[PDB]
Amino acid sequence: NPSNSNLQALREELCTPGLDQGHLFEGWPETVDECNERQIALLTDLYMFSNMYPGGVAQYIRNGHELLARESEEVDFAALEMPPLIFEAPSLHRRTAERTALENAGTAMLCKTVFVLVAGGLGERLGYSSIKVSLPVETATNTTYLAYYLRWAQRVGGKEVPFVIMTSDDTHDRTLQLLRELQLEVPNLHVLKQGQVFCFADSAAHLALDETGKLLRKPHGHGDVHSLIYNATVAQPLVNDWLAAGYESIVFIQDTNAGATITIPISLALSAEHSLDMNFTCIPRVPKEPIGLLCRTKKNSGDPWLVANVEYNVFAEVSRALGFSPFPGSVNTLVFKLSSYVDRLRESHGIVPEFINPKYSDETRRSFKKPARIESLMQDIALLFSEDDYRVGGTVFERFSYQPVKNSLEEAAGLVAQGNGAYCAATGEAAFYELQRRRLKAIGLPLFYSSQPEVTVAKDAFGVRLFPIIVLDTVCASSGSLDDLARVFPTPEKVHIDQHSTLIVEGRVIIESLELYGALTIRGPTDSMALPHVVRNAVVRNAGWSVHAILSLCSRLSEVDRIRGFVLKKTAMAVMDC
Repeated sequence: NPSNSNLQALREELCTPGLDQGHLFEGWPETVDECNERQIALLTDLYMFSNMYPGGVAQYIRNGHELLARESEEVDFAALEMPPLIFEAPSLHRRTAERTALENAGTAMLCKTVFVLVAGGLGERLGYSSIKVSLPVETATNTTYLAYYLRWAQRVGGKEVPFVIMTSDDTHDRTLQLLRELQLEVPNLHVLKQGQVFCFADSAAHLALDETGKLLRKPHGHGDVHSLIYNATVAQPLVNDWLAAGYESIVFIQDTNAGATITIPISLALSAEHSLDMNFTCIPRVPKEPIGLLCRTKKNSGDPWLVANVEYNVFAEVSRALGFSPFPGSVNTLVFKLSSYVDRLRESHGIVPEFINPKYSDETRRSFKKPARIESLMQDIALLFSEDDYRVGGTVFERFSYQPVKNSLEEAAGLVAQGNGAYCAATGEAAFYELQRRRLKAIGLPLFYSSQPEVTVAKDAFGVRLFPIIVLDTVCASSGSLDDLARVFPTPEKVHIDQHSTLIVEGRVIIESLELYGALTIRGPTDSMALPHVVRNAVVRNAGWSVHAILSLCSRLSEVDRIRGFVLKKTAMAVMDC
């Protein structure tokens, strides 16, 4: 594609003072024509970078110099305080007039929402070698995070719901594989793959090479989501299509937090009630947490206020220089008014402020432990919304609604020892089952069960309980609002599920009355508009399921089993079909 003179022009450019990439052509022939295949490929690699990064590799080097200098300084703001626009969401487990009104309004708003899933990571840190969205939300049904989000989105937004998945080189192919394998059919899905950026070997921004003599590449961060979206097309920009179809909101969700399907409707309702252009999903945080604070900030004494996410370390350091915190913690579920989001997008080309964070060998010598690269964060899009022209706020939810799976069993053990949340696969799964129970109790289902743990994991570090397990699919439970749950159980007081039981429900099912001592699956029509399978005067008793810890001695044991430390034994199961 690029001409020889172009590659030659770039090569000479990269050798000029201030760019100084001479080390890349050490021992090369004078002109392009004389260069071999490998050399021609390297120059083309450098040249093509321009279709990926504004200003190409030359501008990438300059930004590197600017950021490397910037990060050598102390981050500090002239002012830091509470965001003016913070709103408390009502509890997810109390069916109040307010909660009903917000779920109602929010659910209707879901019909005009674009959904964006950030999924560029493998689960290696967790102990899982595949893509994080292929993790099961729970092992009773083994429904993947990917299917869980997509089926919910198609339920609340219809089959044609606009959906974006951001992938990376690590996850892209495997994601397309999973979509096909799960037979997910999502007409308006767009899978956008982030491009990796070049790396700096040193503090002077000399470009790094890999083990094979090729330019090294690393992730540019999830800030890429915005530029991927801005550049996406259907000759029409993707966003133009959304706007023209009457879409009014856009929401960004993380890969392994099932809680989002509960918080999102509330956030939408509150964004409308309080006219918020950007709405951070928050939880109350204790001063000892690896989540950022939502702060009102002012970089320099003259600057206007900006409402953005600020990391703990930074926050503490800025305080001095100038039982939860007064400041909420951001879970990175971001809710936008679409028109505002698009306006900011168009003005910036989806470019959010960047930074660099090199890992050094020592505390002085300033040598890189590994090559560094420029990064950006998806939440930093907030910096593009001035207080003068936009309203940016936070909605504070119960900490229980935040259920990420992000730590390994070993890490969780250490964290718990320090009084911090485990946020591992064991607690993610247990929290999902408990979430279903709290929601069902809110509509009057009489669930009585022990709060004691049923299995202990991580070398007897902590315990979780699982039962009773109750999992309703999207055809059965629809959006999962309390009203939708009440449709499944019209006379809740007649449904008696023993604490050791398992109830799995798929399809258009209505349960009027049931006595369950064991495991039961009820299946109804897969078509939400078909006549429901109604269950009345059912009495089911069997051996049911059980759960036990994986012994240290340890086989059909997979990574999925080992990362949670226990296994369900699915010994017996009754089935009620047509």
